[PDB]
Amino acid sequence: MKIFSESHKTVFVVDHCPYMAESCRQHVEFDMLIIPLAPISKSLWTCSVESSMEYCRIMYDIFPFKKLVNFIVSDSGAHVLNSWTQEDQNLQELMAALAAVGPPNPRADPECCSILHGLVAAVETLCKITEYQHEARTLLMENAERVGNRGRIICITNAKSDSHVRMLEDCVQETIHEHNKLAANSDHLMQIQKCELVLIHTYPVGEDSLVSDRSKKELSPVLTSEVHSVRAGRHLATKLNILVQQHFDLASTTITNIPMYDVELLHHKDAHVDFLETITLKWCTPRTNNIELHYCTGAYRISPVDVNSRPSSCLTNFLLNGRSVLLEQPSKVISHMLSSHGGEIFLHVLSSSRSILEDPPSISEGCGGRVTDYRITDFGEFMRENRLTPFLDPRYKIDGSLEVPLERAKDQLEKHTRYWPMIISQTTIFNMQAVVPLASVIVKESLTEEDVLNCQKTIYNLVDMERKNDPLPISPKRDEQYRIMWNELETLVRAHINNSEKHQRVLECLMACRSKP
Amino acid sequence: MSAQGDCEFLVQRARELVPQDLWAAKAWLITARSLYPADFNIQYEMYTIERNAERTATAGRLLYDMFVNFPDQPVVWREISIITSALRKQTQFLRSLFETLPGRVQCEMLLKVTEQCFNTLERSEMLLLLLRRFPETVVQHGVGLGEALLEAETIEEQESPVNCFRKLFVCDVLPLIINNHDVRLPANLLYKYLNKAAEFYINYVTRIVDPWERLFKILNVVGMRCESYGDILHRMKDLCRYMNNFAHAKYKNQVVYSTMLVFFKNAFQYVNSIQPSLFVPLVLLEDVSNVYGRNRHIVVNKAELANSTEVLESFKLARESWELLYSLEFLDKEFTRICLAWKTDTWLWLRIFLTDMIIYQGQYKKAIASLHHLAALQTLEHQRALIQLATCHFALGEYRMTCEKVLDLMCYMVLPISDLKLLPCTSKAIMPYCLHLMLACFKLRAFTDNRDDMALGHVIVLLQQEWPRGENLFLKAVNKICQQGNFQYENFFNYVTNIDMLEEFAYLRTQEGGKIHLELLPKEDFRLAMERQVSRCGENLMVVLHRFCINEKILLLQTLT
Amino acid sequence: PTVVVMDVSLSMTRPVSIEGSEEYQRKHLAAHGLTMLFEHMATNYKLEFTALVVFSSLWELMVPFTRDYNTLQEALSNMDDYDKTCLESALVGVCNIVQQEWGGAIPCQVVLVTDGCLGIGRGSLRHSLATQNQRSESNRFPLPFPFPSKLYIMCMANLEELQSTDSLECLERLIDLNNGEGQIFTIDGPLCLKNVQSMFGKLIDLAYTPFHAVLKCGHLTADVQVFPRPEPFVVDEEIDPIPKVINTDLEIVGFIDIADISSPPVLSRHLVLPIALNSANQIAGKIPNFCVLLHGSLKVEGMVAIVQLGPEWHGMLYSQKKKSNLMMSLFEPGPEPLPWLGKMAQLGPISDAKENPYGEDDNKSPFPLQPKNKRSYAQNVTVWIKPSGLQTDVQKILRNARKLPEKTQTFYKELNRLRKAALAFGFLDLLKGVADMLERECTLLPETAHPDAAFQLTHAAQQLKLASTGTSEYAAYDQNITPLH
Ligand SMILES: [Mg+2]
Repeated sequence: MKIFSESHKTVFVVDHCPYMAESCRQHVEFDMLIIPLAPISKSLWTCSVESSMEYCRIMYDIFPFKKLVNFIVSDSGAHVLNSWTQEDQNLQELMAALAAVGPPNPRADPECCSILHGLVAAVETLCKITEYQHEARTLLMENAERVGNRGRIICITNAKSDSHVRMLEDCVQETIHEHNKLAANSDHLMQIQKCELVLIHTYPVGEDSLVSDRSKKELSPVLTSEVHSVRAGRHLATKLNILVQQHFDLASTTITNIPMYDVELLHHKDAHVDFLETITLKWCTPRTNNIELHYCTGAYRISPVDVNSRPSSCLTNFLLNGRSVLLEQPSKVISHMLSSHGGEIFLHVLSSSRSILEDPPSISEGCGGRVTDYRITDFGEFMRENRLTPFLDPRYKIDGSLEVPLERAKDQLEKHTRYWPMIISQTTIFNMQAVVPLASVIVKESLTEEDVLNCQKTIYNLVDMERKNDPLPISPKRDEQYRIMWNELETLVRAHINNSEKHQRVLECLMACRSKP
Repeated sequence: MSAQGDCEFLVQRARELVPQDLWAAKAWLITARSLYPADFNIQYEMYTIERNAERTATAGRLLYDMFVNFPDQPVVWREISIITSALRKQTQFLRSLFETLPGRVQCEMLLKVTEQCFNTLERSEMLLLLLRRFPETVVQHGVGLGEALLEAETIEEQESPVNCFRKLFVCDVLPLIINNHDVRLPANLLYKYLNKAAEFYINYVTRIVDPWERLFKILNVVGMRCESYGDILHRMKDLCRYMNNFAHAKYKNQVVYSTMLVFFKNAFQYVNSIQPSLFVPLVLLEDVSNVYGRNRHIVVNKAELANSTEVLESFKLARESWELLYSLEFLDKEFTRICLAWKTDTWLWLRIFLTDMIIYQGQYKKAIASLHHLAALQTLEHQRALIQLATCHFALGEYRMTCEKVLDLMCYMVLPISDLKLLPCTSKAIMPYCLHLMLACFKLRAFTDNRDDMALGHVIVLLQQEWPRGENLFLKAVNKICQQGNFQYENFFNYVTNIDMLEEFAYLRTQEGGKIHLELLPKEDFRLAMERQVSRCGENLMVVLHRFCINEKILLLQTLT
Repeated sequence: PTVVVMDVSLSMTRPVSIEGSEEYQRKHLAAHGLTMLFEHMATNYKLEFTALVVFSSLWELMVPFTRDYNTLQEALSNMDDYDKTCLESALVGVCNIVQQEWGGAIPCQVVLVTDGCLGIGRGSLRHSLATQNQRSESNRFPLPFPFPSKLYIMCMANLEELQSTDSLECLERLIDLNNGEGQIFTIDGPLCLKNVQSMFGKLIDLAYTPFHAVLKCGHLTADVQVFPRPEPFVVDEEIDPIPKVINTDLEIVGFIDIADISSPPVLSRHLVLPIALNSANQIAGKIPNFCVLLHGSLKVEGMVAIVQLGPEWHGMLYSQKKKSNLMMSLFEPGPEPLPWLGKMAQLGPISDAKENPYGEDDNKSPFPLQPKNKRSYAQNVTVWIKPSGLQTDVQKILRNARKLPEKTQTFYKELNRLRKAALAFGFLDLLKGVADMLERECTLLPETAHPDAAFQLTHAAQQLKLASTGTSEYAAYDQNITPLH
């Protein structure tokens, strides 16, 4: 839908009771190369944190903006780890905050807390306004109602029994009801329109699933709870991977035949509306400069599902170094292209079907097609002198009004074409090297004193050639050629008098020094 | 000298002076009367002079004196006859002079006139006028006058009960006799009174101010003497519940007479609402509406009859009354006796109501017999019996007599446009009814797992009416064609002017409906006729369906199943 | 593209009660209307691909997508009259041909030359509309075309009277499952040729009128035509729901080297062609046009020409077998459609820069703009979900321990990464295990007995097993481990 959908606001609630401190019974074997040590294992807190942060990493890679997350560990209190500003939505801040929270207390107070505090703080968090929501509300003056506050809460906890799940769902429904009632009166707290819930229950491998799965169940016209049960370790990570794929409408790609194994990527599902559960695009041999402007119907950010691994790291390093990669679908047709546009790897979806703009009318038949003296190199110089560059800092024009650089570009483009003949045979002042300083300076807005001196030198040199009657380009008596060239020079200069006063000075000099009987 | 000559001379002298001096003539007449008080000529001359002078009192006194003294003079009889004729400016003066005479004198003069009367009708009229003027004499004259009128009517051998003497007796003599409390009459005579009054009332209304109100009042008076039209029926039903369970002549006489009276009133209202001439016609039918798929309801639109509720209520009331009349033995016997005493021809309206009631009842063989009787006695307007026989035959699964009745129904029906219905006798409603009947007959003929194909063709052709309601019926027919694969109907292209039907039949002939072998002609020829037949889509569907009905009248051979 | 789906059932072979003139079948009226449409689309819309699909009991493709409107004109009078009406199969065939020729994003206007008879059963329109709409299953109703379509229904059945006596809600619903992208056209009044021509003129005005524009580069102007006509775009349905069309005047604002723009995602690619506002090759073919100069210079220098199609909407103009022509592509409407160029309203002239960003000899370029936050493939993240990642981390830890004290900086960087990840995950048991591995590696030192190697390894092991306890000595996240001098 729009920007303000359920995926625009996602809150993570991770349990932090001493229940999430026992090992997950999935001993790791980091000891490979006498008698090895006892294998290490990760707590349920560690597994939930790892999987949640992988979810966050994938979302941040594919959606750098307009998709935010809130991280709420649920302990004795409810410690919110980051805010809704698009500056605390950073992985490094989240790792710092989780390190501050630390491992769950094993022997402080086992049954003094629960998870419901995290959920109450999460629903109290869904009411706040993201900076994008505030901007939309302040833009929709007197109509700031078509901006939803839909969200989503993900809860990873070691539920004791199914009744615990049901009372958690009752608690969250009650919290949304009460907080909606509270936010109806107030103004700086939005009313939640849809708060989907996920209540992933994690248990060690080998223990019975004391809580069974349950499909989506609408507890309200504002809630839709769904319960998952999955073993801690790799299964929980896979569950949250499926969750991130289905929350943001992601898709998978399995790029193969990479010259040195497969590499899996995660992008938006819109990149696979052309082909139509992972596509298997095959790497194609890159050419140096075969073509440079491909017709891409969409560019989507990607994120490796195995980023640290050697094949995906090799592919991403190759892409980041500067070159691109063309991918083919299963004679062969090129359907995609991976390009890194300045440290951001993109997946372009090229078009391989018939072009409706095929066999277009020849430019040699249309209007002006039978003309062979076009100032094509002159216009090339015009194009290359009127290029575009980005400006970071804002500049002030006079007072209280900063200049939009696009407006400056358009003003310059209009300025440089006040007098600009099209065919070579039309113009004569633009066909000799003497007037190059005059042409390249007069079009400017503010002339330096050296520029004025150069214009004076050019005018005096033109007078000298007139005195010597050096033949002019063909582009029609010897004196008539110089008379018409002076007339064209006056036409050029007379059109730029409004730029400044030095243009007026050079115009007066030109009028005085021209050979006008 | 005889006194007659002197009296004549005095009369001549008085008469001669009348044009000159009325006072002198009056004085001469007075002197002559004083001289000869027994001279009737002088009294007659004085009476004539007083009448010519427009003097009411003097003329009345002279006339009374002449009548008292000289009743044998034919001039007195002529004057009495003239006065009676005037009573039955000069007429007003004569009527005023009549009031001058005493009531006893007027009664005596009326009695003398009645005695001297010769014609039966004139004597009856004079007696009725005298009774109206002097009710005191009706005690010993009212019954005799009515008896004499009835005897004269019987002797005159009047074919119809509409008789002048009977009409006078019912209108005037009967109410006068009934209202006379001093006059005592037996209940057996009240029976004859009410019989003749009812006969007169129904004969007048079937064929005046209010025959129905007069008959109802007479019935109420007769019922009270022996002691709305709807409440009395239920009251009499309660009386039956108090009497029918166990000579008791009063109760049986009531249960016959009052019930038959309300029955006849409701029946007249019914047959005046439907077929108003017999008092566009309305025919009670059984129009099967779901072709494409005791206390019953008559479905009738309020547009064709703006007062349907009251008419239906009257029909229900009359049906219940007639059912009660034939329910128990004594009332049934007495009702049959009185009805067969009257005209057994049953007229037309009563027969129509009886046929409608039988068709309502549920028995249709007796209904068909009654309709044969009605037709013998007798879509246009008159051809109601045809429609009624059509529905009656269709009721008892006949499915063939219905078909000939329908086919003959529309022979006199030319116009370019189950549930007990009630439709007019116009094409707009009748023609769909006939086509529904024929479609039902052929639908039950064709969908019987047999090898018949003309039946299926007749279903298809008659399915054009009221589209797209026959959508599922035609789809089932096409499925049957696909199963069989050998449809044969040479008449198919002469009547099926439906683009949906045509383009479904051309579907069957290429690949995907199966190459069904369609014998619709009596390779290129089949499509060549189809190109022509699609040009006929637009012609009046009713007209082509009627042409199919009349020209292809050989539907019957298939319909015999 | 344009798919002309035309009925050929028996319902369309019905003579029309037209006064005065001879009887025309409705197929003839359809043929005349399509004839005039093809005349207009071959005189003023010559660059459009049109395909004629005839449907009855089964769909058929008479002529494939072609610009040879004489071929389509020939086909109009070369048709048969297969009977029965089936529309769902026709729409299935339309989807098949559209997706098999153009793909899944090229718009396709579908001109359904229907009749209004709908059908009777089986695959009829009422049956398939009532059943398959709520039935789904394998055989889905192909009405919401899988491409930006616009279904026009040219129901040539009198006024909407003949449509309202039997059924018009069915057709108006048929348009509705296309998300309202369509228009019902009904022959006003009688079925005289003038009225069917009026209906097809309404269609021509609604769908096949060329998009004339003006191309400007300051004062250098050109009266151009953009094919196809750009389709309106909506940003979203909550903030900016109204559709925004491009500006009639394409304003070139600047030029970006075709290597600096790289390959930009675009909404749709368009063809800019000059128009005149053997005559066309002698009067208008000799006056110099701006599109020809622009195309030549763009092809030679190898550049694009950024175009302002509206407020906060920007485009691009470039060059282009061998046949090249001026081309134009619409970027997505927004402040920053191309993140490697920054906000398009922050692009300005190079004359306002301090130096020349492109370089004195054109060996540099300001583009591409690096994003603020490096993505996970640019930083050094620590993923330990799969055991292989953790094993690789510890093996890299131990391998650099043998190379100590030669590779001490990389070793300490790797160990600091490991400790930071362990603390942020609460994986202290990994820390104590790694300390024990450091001790084991110290025990296996070579006989050369490098002096600094033992000291640094022992100090790192001490710090590791002191941080593994969790006390506030070195368990702080930012307390990076420092070696021994
Ligand atoms: Mg059709």
